Amino acid sequence: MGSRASTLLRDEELEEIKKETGFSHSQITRLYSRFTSLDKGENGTLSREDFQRIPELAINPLGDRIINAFFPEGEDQVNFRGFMRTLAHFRPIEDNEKSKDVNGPEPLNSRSNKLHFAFRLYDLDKDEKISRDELLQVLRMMVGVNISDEQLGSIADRTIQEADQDGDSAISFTEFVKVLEKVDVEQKMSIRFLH
Amino acid sequence: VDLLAVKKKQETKRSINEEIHTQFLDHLLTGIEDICGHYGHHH
Ligand SMILES: [Ca+2]
Ligand SMILES: [Ca+2]
Repeated sequence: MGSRASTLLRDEELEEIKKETGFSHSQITRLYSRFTSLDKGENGTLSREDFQRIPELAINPLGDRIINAFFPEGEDQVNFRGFMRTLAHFRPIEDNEKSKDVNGPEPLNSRSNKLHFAFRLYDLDKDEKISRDELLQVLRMMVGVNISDEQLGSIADRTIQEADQDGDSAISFTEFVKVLEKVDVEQKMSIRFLH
Repeated sequence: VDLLAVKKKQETKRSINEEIHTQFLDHLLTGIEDICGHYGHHH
């Protein structure tokens, strides 16, 4: 019955997602069985009502990230295909790492993929870029923690108005790409917490 | 002190994309990984 529950990412939940983007052993295959099992008992795809079964989405301030991380606003179920494409999209760069000949360069977590990823997360309306209603919903939930109301309203309007590089009063791929030329965030998209 | 100031193009002013992308990439990365799973009560 009821209990303290209180989940936690122990070396088991970490090692699992870690090998998902770190490797591809069975440690994750099993993790997909329980996760995908949340399908009320389907065991094939996952819908919004299933992700909430985890204490992360039900406690996330935006979660528009997890929601669009498994599938955009058009499908009602994410198959095992994206299950591993999303949780693994955090693989550390190892092909374009200055080298030009590894041994297994697969398309995943690449530059163009980095934008496509952070994009799906902020791409709630699918306008092809982060609109102001989307960017603001997050930007505000990320600074509202200590920003007044009229202060946030003016910090959000100037934020999307000053970064507006495509001039679409929206962003996702352009000033983001221009920003990577200053910071290799592509490798940052990797969980480790080791050193 | 030694040196001077207002010399060649110094550092650029803060950027909205940097501050927001830094906290967003950090919150969104650890925010979607905290999911993992391994807790299906199967009740
Ligand atoms: Ca959008
Ligand atoms: Ca723009």
